[PDB]
Amino acid sequence: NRFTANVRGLTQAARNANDGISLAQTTEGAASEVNTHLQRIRELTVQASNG
Amino acid sequence: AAVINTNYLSLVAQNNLNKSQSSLGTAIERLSSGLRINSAKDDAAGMAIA
Amino acid sequence: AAVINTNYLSLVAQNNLNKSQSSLGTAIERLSSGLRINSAKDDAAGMAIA
Amino acid sequence: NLSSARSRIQDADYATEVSNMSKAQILQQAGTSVLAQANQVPQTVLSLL
Amino acid sequence: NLSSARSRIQDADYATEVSNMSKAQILQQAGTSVLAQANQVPQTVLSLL
Amino acid sequence: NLSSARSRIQDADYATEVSNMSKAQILQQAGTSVLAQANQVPQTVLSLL
Repeated sequence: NRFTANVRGLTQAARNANDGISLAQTTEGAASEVNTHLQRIRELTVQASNG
Repeated sequence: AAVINTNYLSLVAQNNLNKSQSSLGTAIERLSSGLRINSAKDDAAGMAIA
Repeated sequence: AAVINTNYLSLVAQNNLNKSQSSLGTAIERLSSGLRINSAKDDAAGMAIA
Repeated sequence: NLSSARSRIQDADYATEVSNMSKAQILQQAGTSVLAQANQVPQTVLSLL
Repeated sequence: NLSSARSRIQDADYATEVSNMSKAQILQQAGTSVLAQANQVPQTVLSLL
Repeated sequence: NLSSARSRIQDADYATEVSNMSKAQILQQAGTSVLAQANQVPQTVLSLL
């Protein structure tokens, strides 16, 4: 019974960890888009810094 | 794992193919028109200067 | 004992057979639909999140 | 990413579901057989009379 | 520009469509096989006699 | 469209039809077995004489 409880808990924990992986993936994708923006702002700032 | 309903790898491939196709489209438009700054969305200030 | 009116072993076998059949049924539904969480009685919060 | 999130919680893992089905079928045939042999258990009483 | 606008709405993206068709085919074949086993399930009842 | 409409009312859903055929076969074998066991019900009478 202890083993069954531990096994079910660990499988549910693996599911929770998969959810964490997916959450990190969404955050990572959003941050990548912010990065792609920041490159464009930097390039345009370099352009506009020309007098 | 062994899922059938949703294939994440297919979605990744489609998105990357879309990025490549967008780059190809911009390159083809630049070649055809001969103007790098066409459709001012590309380098908005450049088109004003031009 | 050597009683013939009732058979406890048959009843136990029937119960275990019913449990195995229920497991077979849920596995068959999960294969056929391809969705682990259908018929919300399994993982009620899972279907809400999905 | 959200579709992957949904897959992680909604889609079925065929690798384990098929094994569960196979074990269920094995248990089903075993249960039918053992239920039969349990049904011939009282016939041994119907030997002495 | 209006032809492009019609494209963004009307016509279909083959990259998604081919993948959807493949997934549907896999699902249909899996469903046929599991239905065969489902109709095989009550056969175990016709074992004890 | 009319061919599809005729299909909706005329042709047979082979999934359901095969399920019904398998079920009917199970009922046939079960019926002949239970009838066989029903035939020796009076044989118990042909013990005391």
